[PDB]
Parts: sequence; structure tokens; C-alpha cells
Amino acid sequence: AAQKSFRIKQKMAKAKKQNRPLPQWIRLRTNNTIRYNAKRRNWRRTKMNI
Amino acid sequence: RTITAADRRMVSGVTEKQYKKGMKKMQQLEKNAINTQIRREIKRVNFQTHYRDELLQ
Amino acid sequence: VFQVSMKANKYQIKKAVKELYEVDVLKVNTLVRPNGTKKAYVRLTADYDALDIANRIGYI
Amino acid sequence: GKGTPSFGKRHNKSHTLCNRCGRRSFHVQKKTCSSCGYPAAKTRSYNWGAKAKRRHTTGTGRMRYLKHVSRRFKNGFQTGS
Amino acid sequence: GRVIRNQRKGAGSIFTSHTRLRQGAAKLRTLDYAERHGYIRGIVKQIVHDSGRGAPLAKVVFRDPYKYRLREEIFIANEGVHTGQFIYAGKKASLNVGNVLPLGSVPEGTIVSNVEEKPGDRGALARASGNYVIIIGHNPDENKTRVRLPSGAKKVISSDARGVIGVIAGGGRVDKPLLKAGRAFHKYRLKRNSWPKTRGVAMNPVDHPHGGGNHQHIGKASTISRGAVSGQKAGLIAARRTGLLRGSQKT
RNA sequence: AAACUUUCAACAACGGAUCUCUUGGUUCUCGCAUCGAUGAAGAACGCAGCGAAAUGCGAUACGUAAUGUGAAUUGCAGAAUUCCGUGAAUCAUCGAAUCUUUGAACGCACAUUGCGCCCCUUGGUAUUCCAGGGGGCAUGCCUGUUUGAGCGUCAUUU
RNA sequence: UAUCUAGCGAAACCACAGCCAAGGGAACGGGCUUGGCAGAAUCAGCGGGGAAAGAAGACCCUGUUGAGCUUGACUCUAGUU
RNA sequence: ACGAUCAACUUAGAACUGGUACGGACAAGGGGAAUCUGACUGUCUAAUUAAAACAUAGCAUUGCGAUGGUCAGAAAGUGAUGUUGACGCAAU
RNA sequence: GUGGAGGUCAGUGACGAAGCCUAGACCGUAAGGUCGGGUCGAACGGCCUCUAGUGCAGAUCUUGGUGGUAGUAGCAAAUAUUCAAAUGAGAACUUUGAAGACUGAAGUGGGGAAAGGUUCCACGUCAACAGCAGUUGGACGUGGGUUAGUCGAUCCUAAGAGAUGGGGAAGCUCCGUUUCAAAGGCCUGAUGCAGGCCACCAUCGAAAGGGAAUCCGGUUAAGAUUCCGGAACCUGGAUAUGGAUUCUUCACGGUAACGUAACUGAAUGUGGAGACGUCGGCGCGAGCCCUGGGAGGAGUUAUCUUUUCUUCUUAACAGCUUAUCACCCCGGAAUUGGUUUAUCCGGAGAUGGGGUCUUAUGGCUGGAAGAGGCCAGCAGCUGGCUCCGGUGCGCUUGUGACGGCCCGUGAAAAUCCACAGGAAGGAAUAGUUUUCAUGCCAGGUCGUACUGAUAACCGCAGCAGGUCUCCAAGGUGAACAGCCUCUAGUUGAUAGAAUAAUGUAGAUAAGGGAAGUCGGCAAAAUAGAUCCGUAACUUCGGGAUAAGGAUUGGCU
RNA sequence: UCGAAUUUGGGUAUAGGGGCGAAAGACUAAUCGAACCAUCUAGUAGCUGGUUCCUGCCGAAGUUUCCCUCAGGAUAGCAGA
RNA sequence: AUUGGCGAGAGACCGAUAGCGAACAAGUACAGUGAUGGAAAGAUGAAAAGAACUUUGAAAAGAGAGUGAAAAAGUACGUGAAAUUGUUGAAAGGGAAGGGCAUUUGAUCAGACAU
Repeated sequence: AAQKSFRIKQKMAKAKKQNRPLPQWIRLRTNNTIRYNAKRRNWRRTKMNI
Repeated sequence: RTITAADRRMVSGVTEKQYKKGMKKMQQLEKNAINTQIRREIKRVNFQTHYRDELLQ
Repeated sequence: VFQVSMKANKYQIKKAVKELYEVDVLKVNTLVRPNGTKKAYVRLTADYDALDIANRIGYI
Repeated sequence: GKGTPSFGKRHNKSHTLCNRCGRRSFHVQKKTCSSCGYPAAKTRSYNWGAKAKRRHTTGTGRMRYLKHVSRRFKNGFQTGS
Repeated sequence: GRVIRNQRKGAGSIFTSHTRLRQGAAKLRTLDYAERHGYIRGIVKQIVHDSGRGAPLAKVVFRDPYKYRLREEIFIANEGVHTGQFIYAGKKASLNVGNVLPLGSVPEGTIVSNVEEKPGDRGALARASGNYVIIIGHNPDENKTRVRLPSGAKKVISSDARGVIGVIAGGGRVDKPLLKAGRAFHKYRLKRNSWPKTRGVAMNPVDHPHGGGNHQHIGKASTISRGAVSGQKAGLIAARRTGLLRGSQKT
């Protein structure tokens, strides 16, 4: 809602911070297994349930 | 935009060509995982527990 | 325009600006950015130049 | 109908964020979290929920202080330098 | 079988009364020293309607004997009580309509209302609209008086029990037939959710003792025993006799 | 006769079986006794030059202090006598600290980043108002301290 | 709309499959036997058949399988006296 | 007896007129004679049954004067009716 | 025959172990064993024994993978798209322009509540998604953005929830919310206190109830009653001057209703506001609608048109004034009068004459024309005008006085105010107040972008479903019915070509008119308005629009 | 049907043998003649389905008696070793 | 006594559909309002030496070139089966295909005389 609580907005900020792909330099580290951001969220595909 | 994320990644060690290539690889991997998920979930996604079936049985 | 810790209020921001940079502030307007940090618009008095003290701080 | 037309009327929130645990299982009207028993003193756990205890037992988190107790015991809770 | 409706009505929930709009509890003065030795005078400020109650309430301002305050008591109006009337409550009050007197201080045949059941509480008998109690007689030996209740029952009570002189007013309220179902709906909208009532014989056999069957019939005797447990007391409870009276049956 | 269909082989496809590895699991044995109001377990949110996560940490924040080792970390950038030395390190050890908001959670509440009260102190021409800084304010119970209550009750006094 | 085309593009179902008559046969065959016949690849319709598809028949019966309900079944019980 | 000035759609009437049309599109009751049944308005089987079923006002019966009737709780210094009192509550 | 173990063959092997393919070969009746060829890269085998999670075609078997169906069903509701240019490798789908349309103000418009959480906006961009396409996007990558003393939360209490004192319960906990309690905070002059005061009873409970106070213009890629400019108000607190007030110590005036620039007032009580239903008609106000003159611009001009469209606006706040109701003074009324649309009032004092009040609301002025709007000229600047009216069963809305209805009479508290009272204080520079004016300081925390739906919520989704509410133009018409249009917004839904059967939806049919069918199912018929006419029956209210007929335009 | 027994948002109360029901065994999150989740539980089944390599030798019974026994067991018989 | 915690040593155990659900950013992603439910997913090479450069294409990519012992290892990466599919080659085909016995025909093949 537009009229929202600060706890909700803090979770919003956390989600916006997390909403990004893998940093590219991480792929170049030795013994790197991470291939892509497997926890990438999007508003059209999965609701946050908060 | 005095300095861009392009400059930040260039100093981080990934150039523009490597950025584009790695991003394409990431989209490829996500698409492969998506294809696999649909293929596996099609088998048992249509198992509604309490479906009605107007013409019973 | 200053980034401010979320634990600060308008009085704290006023006093802190007055202490760090010796300029009187006319008002403070604080909001919470969607990335989760306070953003404070500190309007100084008419007899100080924001463009002057900004490049004094270091950013033009 | 009881299906699609009635699934459009669900826009309230029976549960919200709990404080003791971050779960979205704090009953708004009952005021009791349905997963951790807040605000009761005892965290709501049951022996029939083996997986429930396994999810939230000690060691599933940071263990901010319990991590070093083994070190301190192995050194005998020494003091000094 | 399922817990029947009358069984469900004791636990509360939706069967509590709807007491938002009620002006307050209709009670007399506390049995103070002044009222139990002489009398005290109050002034009828206003007569008001009480939601869910047929008889209008009367608000009487009484001076506080032991403090400046004005103790405003919510009486039950008697037919004759009006705004601006002086109400004399106590043992030494003269016998006029609206005065409160202990039943040992009134002559025989007196009509009283809101009669105290035992000296000390604040009115128990004959408070519904149009109802009254008749002072049948006295007994100074044991400090009792015999009275006739609205139900035609004879009772004996301590002569120091109080009671307002007159009738509860609002009488004949049940003469007028509620034509629409909406009239009853609004009558019970302020009364405890006891309407509409589904016949047990129309209920399914799980929901009521009378339910079930290929015809809407009770099936067994509907005169239920007094000693029957809760959940069996559906119908005529402890019925000495049934059917239409067909007789004088006293007046 | 072609096409098409079928059967087989070669090469190529879809798919990830077989084979071979294995910082994992499982079971057994042995030794130890160490959570928490000096605030635990758990949670939320944040912290890196460049990280979303895992791991680590708490506004001193992938950490500070102490000790040992003795020259790295590394994907890049940077730092580089920093290295014949109180000294690199995403090292090891760990006895000193910091330890946000919480949580048995403890001033009152909490779907509020709400509302108080006290002490010291600073500013606003201020014991009262406002603001900043620091320290506090739960309950049950014990021992003790102090102040009391009760013709429950003793002595003494008019 | 169907139909044809460009793009996109499933599902039900599928022992193997698909021309009949008669015979016998689990007493109503697509296959078996005796006959009739039988020529690639196909399109739009179509509803005779595939005892077509959907569901381990709900009707009935069996089970020393239940459940809802009833009572004066058997054995108890809350409450109440 | 009475003059000037300003202002609005409402009804009635009369000519004239037309390929007798004109609520010109839109919009918009089929009606009558009966029978069974439920008085009526209302409500229910969301997702096969909207009814003649339920409810209803009306009528009637029953319990109860509070140390009470009906009902709830494992218990309570517990509770609903009850902010109540037979023109009331409770059960049919 | 297989996994694994003991022994042995000083077994095989990077010069290639295992595995895998092999209509190539040999052996055994068979389970299977051996060999050649290709692929391949690191372990494996024969024999004597031991051990077992040891042998698959099925179990509507489990998992995983893949087929015919099949380039098939289909991508067909919401009226509809077309041309040119640009961009681009590529355009039915992007953009711009030119058309044609639709939603038609109970919209496909403009905002919000729940919900969503960055979808908002910019730049770059097509791997995937947008069931066609794509240069486009709610997609991808990177960033930007949400500014409050006045709007909400915060505060109050509603239905209710819930500790403490208590009391149950083995116990997790339960009852209970002021009761079987030794339950505290307020005013001070200084933690007693001078001392006094009070006896109420933790707390939570509404982003639609109550509630301290903010409006206009401008501004952004995206903000806004929050920013900027200007102009106000509230609260808290210091608080100085002026005014007011007095030796008659705490004001005057009016016959009165009552007026003021103020014009002491403790404890304690009283009252008021908060504070309230629904419907009907009437009055008034606002906004909108219609329209006249005039001052500008635009459209039309074969012909006509003093034409058609369009701008002419004045916020919060302040001063003066303004009203139905109500009340006051004089007077004393039947020949009863006054009066509403609605029948109510008058010797408990009418009509009438004169006055007081509330300021809903309107007028003037200040705010403020300096703003905004509309034009013209010159290269941003400079000028003008922004004026005066009219009407209403008009629509929405506010409000007033009323009336109808109930066995329905239609919240609470915080808070604020006043009154009764006379505790206490103030006397002549002695002063006391400062509900008067002016002046000073501060107002924290959190929310603030966007959608709010045939694409931003929920329905597995970019689903013809569901989801609360505000504003609401013109014509026809009784009508926020149907139809057309203005401001505004869309032009989205795969498309092209033909017009077979069968369909779905819409229709029409000569004669007959239910003969069809279980059954007039479906369809048709009538329909608005005015006038006439209207039966049996009836609970006397109805039946009733009964039935059955006539008229209906335009123009003068 | 459309001014009221009206429709509806938010708050709030009632929780599974319980609620609520103008009464249909209706509603209680697509679940209702007893909701959902986990555990007891790999519940029991005289019933249905399946039960994985080769060869060799031998190779049957649906009958007796008794069982709340009649879709099953015990016993005797037939069969192998 | 010990299926919890810490520290160790082992196995005729399992070897990525097995073994804990989790050998991996696993009680993670994800579903449900909620209690709860809950996966999939290991391997290039010794070393990225991860394909400089040329050319066709708008681009993805392709063809060369090159690294490599091997691109029959190209971040879809060890080996790479079967179902299923494409091309090439062979053969057959009048409403099934498949099978047994026997031989003709075509293709293919071992052994033995040569000792």
C-alpha cells in the first residue's frame, strides 16, 4: 500500500538491494561454482509474501 | 553520471565485451533452468485435489 | 543534500551541519530513500552559498 | 462461485510479520505468532514436528556467542593475555 | 449429533445482548441511612427511551448527603411520573405516584412497581412495561409483607424492601400486532439475537431432537422431563399438562 | 521408377545412462561436560574499493586488540622496506574490547521505528518549555537496611 | 469460424494396429479358419464402428472393512437427583 | 377603474401540409377463464435442485419470582440470557 | 551373471583399463563367455573361497527422458482500421503526421482505500517473455526519484482484547477488568513539602468514527496542500511594550434581548460542545449547465449566417456587513387574527411598531493582479484586455426550518469551553492581571513515486472472473435508461485470401396458425404518452396499465 | 428484486464432534453427513496388482473332517526332498 | 545410559534416481493466509593455454587460422547408451509389420589344404 509501515519499507529496501544479477568479477575467481544469481526475484513472477 | 557502472566494472576487472558475453551466458543458464523446470513440472502440475468434473466420473 | 543515518532526526542534522561546516541552516527536510537511508535536504540561511561550501567540502 | 470469483476478494492479511521470528505467521487478530508462539515465553515447538524443530533449532543461525564457548572451555576459561 | 441451538446459546459469542444504546442499568438508590430512616427528595430531569426495553426510563437527580455531587439515578418511569416532578424516596415519604417506599410503610392494596426482592438490592419484581405488584398484606411480627406478583404468584418479603408506587407505564404495548416481519426484526435487533427461530421439526436429525423423518413430525413425546440432561430439553419442559386450557383457570 | 513407410549401418542430433572419480552421507567405537538476566538460542536490518548469495561481522561492522608463525592476498584495482622485521596474510591461535534494533526481553506498548518518568550535563535570554549527550526506571522471591501500619499487643507517662 | 496461406503451435489417447461376410470361440473378431478381395500418397466432411476417451461402477453382492444418524440393541459416561 | 417593463415551459385548441406517415431509430406490459399449492415482502443447497422447502407476523402450549428457568466451563471468589424481572427471558 | 571381502595368477593396462557402438568372428542347449574393428580416457580381470541392498517387461510401479497424434486442434467475445514519412538488417504491430472510429461523464477520463513493491522516469538494449512480430514494452542492463508544525499515523474511545490484586489448574495456562487490594498522580511555595487536592483505576483497540492548525501560482525526465515565491493559521514556551483595569480595589453601556479591544478568580460542583437515525417536500447558498452585451483569437464563407468554437478566473486567511430560527420592549386580540407547499400559533400575550443574537451563507475590501488567462509587436523583451449582466419543477452538493415513521427513538471517550463558588492576591506609582494588540523561539519520528486493473491486486498467467469509493458536459427523452457528440483516453485483442458444408450470433419469410413437441421450449406479438372505457371477486385497501378502443409528425 | 428482513468495506466475536445456520447437512479458505497440518503410521486388510537368470529331474489339487466357516484357515489326502 | 553438543579413530556400508531432505549460495529456491510442505542441481583440461588474427553476415554465429596430447574436450564443456530424429547407403512394400522350418538370390565372413 502507499500508506505503509517502516518495517515493510525496510523489507522493500532489502529487496531492492538484492534485485540485481551476479557481479561479473565473481565469475573469474578460482574454483568459482556460482554461475548466475539463483535467488533473483521479480515482481511479475514471485510475490515477497510480507 | 560523471562515473558509470561501466567504469566501475572496468576497474573491477571485467571489460564491456566480457560483460556482454557473461551476461549472455547468464541469460542462457537461466533459460536452461526455466526450460527444465517447465519440463519437469508439466508431469504433476495438473493434479488438482478437489476438481469437480460436472459429469461425475 | 546529505546522506544521513536512519537514527538521526532534524535537530541532530541541524546541529551536525552547523558543527561540521560552519553555516547556519534555515530548515531540514528528511526522507527515507527506497534503498533504505535517510536523505536530508538542508537549506542554509540566505547569507551562505551552497555552491560555495559544496566545493569547499570537495564535490563541485 | 466458490473458486475464481471468490479468490478475488482475498486482499486482507490474516497474518503479518512476527517480531520474535521473521516469519509471516503472526496472527493479527489473535496477536499470537503461529510458528514461534510469540508473545508467549516459550517458543512454540512440538515433538511431532521433527522438521519444525530442525528448521529453527540451535545451530541454524549465527550462534553469535555459543560459537566461542567450546574455545573458552578448551582453554579453561582463562583470563589475561 | 451436533450441539443444538439452545445448547449453543449459553456460551455467548453471538447470543449476548446488544447493549450499546441502553441508557444504563435501571436501579433505585442504594439503601443509604437517609433513605432507610427518613426520605430524600430528587427531581425528575428527563424521561427517555431505553433501547430493547418497553418501559421508558426516568432519570432522577438526587443530592449526595455526604458530598457535593449530584447522584443521578436511572429509575423506571411509572405512569404519572413527569419531568419536573419531585420524587420522595425513603421510609418517611408520603404515598404519591413515583415515590419509593419500603413495603412495610404502605397500606394494604397498594400498587407498587420495581419491587425490591430483598432489602438491599435495587429492584427486581415488576419492571416490565405495564406490570405491577399488589400489597396483599403485612406481618409486623416477622417484619414481612405478602404481595401479589405479575405472574399471579404470592410472595412474602422483608418489609424494608422498597418499591416504587404506581405501574411501570408503557402498558398495553403487546396489544398492537406487529404486522411485518421487519417489526419483529427491529424488535430483536436490540435483543440478544433470538430471532428468527427455525423449527426443530424442520431441522435435520443431527441438529435437533425433533429433526429428521420423511414427514415433519416430532416422533416421540415432546413433554421433556425436568431431569433430562442439557441437549434433551427441547420442547415443553416439565410440562404438568398440555393442550388448550378450556376452562376458567382462575382470572 | 520416384515419394512415403519400415529394417540396419556410418556420421550427425535429442537425452544424460554406463564406466571411473568423491572436501558428502550413514553406522560403529573412543574421549570430553561447556548455553542464558555479566542477557543465550532464534530473528530483523545493515557492513567490503568493486558482492546478489554462502561464510564472517555489528555504526570500531568479511571486522579491532593480544599472541604465534613469518611474506603475502589475488578476479581486478590498490597498497606496497610493506619484509635482515613489534612484521604481509580472506593465516593460525584467542585470554582484551565493540557487540545496531530485537528476542526469556526487563519503563509502558508494538501491525507504531509510538508514548513516557528520574539523575547529571550542554545549548536555546530557562528548576518548569524545547533540543542534544551520558546513566537509569520489570516482575516473583531471599537476606539484610530504612521508613512505616495495626486498641494484635507489652511496659511507661498525664 | 470452419477452409487456404505466413508466423506460432498444444492435448486426450496409443499392447500391435486398422476392409468385410460366415464359422467356431469367454456364447457380438482387426488378427484365428474358410471365402470375398486387395495398388502409392492424400484433402474436406462425417458420426456406423474401434463393445472409442473420461473414473480401480455410485446400482447389487461379499468383507467377520467403516462412517453419518436413530432407538426400547450391548456396555458405559458428562451433568443432574 | 387601471399602465409600463421583464421573464419560463405547461396545457388545450384550429388551420395548412405529406405515397395515412408520425412513442417513425432507440426505448418499450401480451391478455383472459380456472385448478393445485404457499397468505404476502424475504431466505437457502457458492459449483446441476430457488420450490409447494425455510422464515415470517398471527395463534397456542411449556418452564421460571433470582437460594430461579434455559445454557456454558476442567475448575474458579467463573459465565450467557442479564445494562434483564412474567407486557420478561427461555423451550416448542 | 553383479556390487563388495580374504588368498592366489610376482594377472591386464596411458605402446591405452573400464565403458559404449559394432545385420564382423568363435564357444556353450541356455543363462552367458571369448575375439576383431571404432570411440574412449585410468583403472580392471581369471581361479579357490566369503558376503549380499545381486539378475526386471509388466505392479493404472518411482524418477527422468522421448515419441505417433501433428505442423494437426487451434491463436474467432469487447464494432476498425488505412496512407505517408522517420528509425532500423528487418515494420501489419515502434514513433510522428494525416484520416476513419470507439469509450460517451454509473467512461476505455481524473484520484484514492486493501493489495502489489520500484512496476514510477531516463539512457543503452533483444538472448528469453509479450501463446504472430517487434526497432517497442509493466521485459533485460545501469542509474534517478518519494522533502510536511497544518495530509494521515501518532492521541481518544466503540464492538472487543488483555495483565496486575486475586482465584483455578499437575501444567502449558484459564476466569476476571474493578472487582474479597495497604493499588496514585495533580497543583503548588520550596524530595520531605507551606501543604493541599483528588479517589477516579494498567494497557491495546479505527491510515472510512471523534480530531489543534495551509492556501494560491510556479517548478521536475519522474515530487508536492511537503519543494520555491508569496500570503495565513495552530500548539508549546519564553515573554517586552502599548492598551485595558483600579484609592468606589478587580470595566462600562442598554428598559431588555444583549454590545465591546480587554475588563482577577483556587478547591469543588453544574452545563455545553464532541454527539449523531431514515425518508418526503419547501427555502437559501456554492459549483456546474443554459444565455445577452462587449473586449481578443480561431473555424466557415458556391450561397446564407450581427454566425460556430474559444479566454474574460480570484484561493486559504482578515476587516466591515449579511439570516431563516430564536429572543426582548411597547400594546392587549372575537367582526378571532397571522401563516406554511405541507395546519400550526396566540391572554402561558397574537397581529402590529421598534430592536438583540447565531454568521451556515452571500456582498465589498485587503490577499491580488504583481498571479493565472487571452491576445499583439520586436528579437527573451515590450505592450494591452482580463468588463457588465439574465433565468430556472435544471444536475450534483451543502445547509435551514419543517413534517412522516417505529414494541426500531437511531454511540463512547479524549479534548475544549463556559458557568455557580469566592480560596488567594492587588492599592496609589501602590499596584494585581494581560481570555486585547503587537513582538520572539520551536514544532520531533514514520508514511508520501506508480497502478488501483480486459497488463502493476487475487485467481498457477499479460486469465472475458472477482475487488471498496470520490468527481461527472451537451442533445433526444420522465430518466447518472438506449443512441450521437465535447474535454480526456484509447485505436489494444496474430494477420492476409476466398465465401463450401456444418456451426455460433443476428435476421426475414408466401398460405395455414401449435396441426410440432412431454410441455407454446425458442421466437413472435403488445409496449411510451394523452383521452375514453374497465368485469367476476374482494380482507373494501385492491383487482387495474384489468379487458377493449381512439390520437400521436412538421409547419403557421 | 431495486428504500428495505436491502447491499457492502473495515474492525471485532464465535474453531472442529466445535462454530454458524430464515434449516440445504448448508457454510467453516476450490476440502464438509465432521476442515486443514504434523505425528501415532511402513495403521490392519481372509481383498486387487506385481513379484527380476538358465538348464535338468520329479511333479499335483479344487476332495474328507472342523471352524460366525462359505473369496479364508487348520486337518487328512495328492507332491518333492 | 546417550540418534543432543564438542574432539577424534574407523567400516566386507552408499557412491550423485544410491547415501541425511541437503556431496553444490539446502532446510536454500518454491507453495500455502497458517500450521507446515520442500526440491532439482557434482566432473572441460595438467595448465584457460577459454580460440589472437582473416573472411561472410546487421547480429547471433559460420568458414578458415590457432591453443591443446586430444575441440571425437569449446564454459550447451570427462565417457556420451537407449527411446526419438536428420542425411547418406542398401533392400522390401495390392487393406498391417514382426516370427518358425527349408532353400534360391545379393552382400559379408571364419577355418583348411599352403600342411
